[PDB]
Amino acid sequence: NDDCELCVNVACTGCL
Repeated sequence: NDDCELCVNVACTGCL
């Protein structure tokens, strides 16, 4: 989705 729910955590910090 457009909420950075596809990262390596839950803060849009460290997304692949």
